[PDB]
Amino acid sequence: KIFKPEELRQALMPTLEALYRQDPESLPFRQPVDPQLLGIPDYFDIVKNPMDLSTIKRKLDTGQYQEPWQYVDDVWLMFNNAWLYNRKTSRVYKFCSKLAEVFEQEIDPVMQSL
Ligand SMILES: CNC(=O)N1CCc2c(c(N3CCCc4cc(-c5cnn(C)c5)c(C(F)F)cc43)nn2C2CCOCC2)C1
Repeated sequence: KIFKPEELRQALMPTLEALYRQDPESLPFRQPVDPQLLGIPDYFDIVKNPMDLSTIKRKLDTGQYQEPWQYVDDVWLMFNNAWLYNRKTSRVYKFCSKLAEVFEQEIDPVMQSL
């Protein structure tokens, strides 16, 4: 079972676009967290493997995923980083839970199709 890069891009990119369409919830996820710019210099002490929407998009566009689960792993790494770093009462944390709900809804029919 081998997946062509364009097969993964066509199937999976719409699920990433579904996340981008969430406003305001996708806004903290669209670019790599910049700890110095944001004034949160502890970020990289807590989050060892950053991930965000732009990076996943680039990996999809440049054929970095060989299997659907590798893309799913990156989306979930993004979510887990956000729940790990941010407090449960914070915007980023609540927004992460919304994106996880949206992603779950969108990814399962795509997985059934792949
Ligand atoms: C997954 N992202 C993640 O873990 N981050 C770490 C914490 C963080 C992020 C942002 N950014 C990044 C830039 C864009 C952005 C936009 C919004 C936003 C939401 N709606 N609108 C209209 C704008 C929000 C907001 F949700 F907090 C946060 C952020 N700030 N911080 C805090 C906010 C309190 O000060 C200290 C820094 C990312």
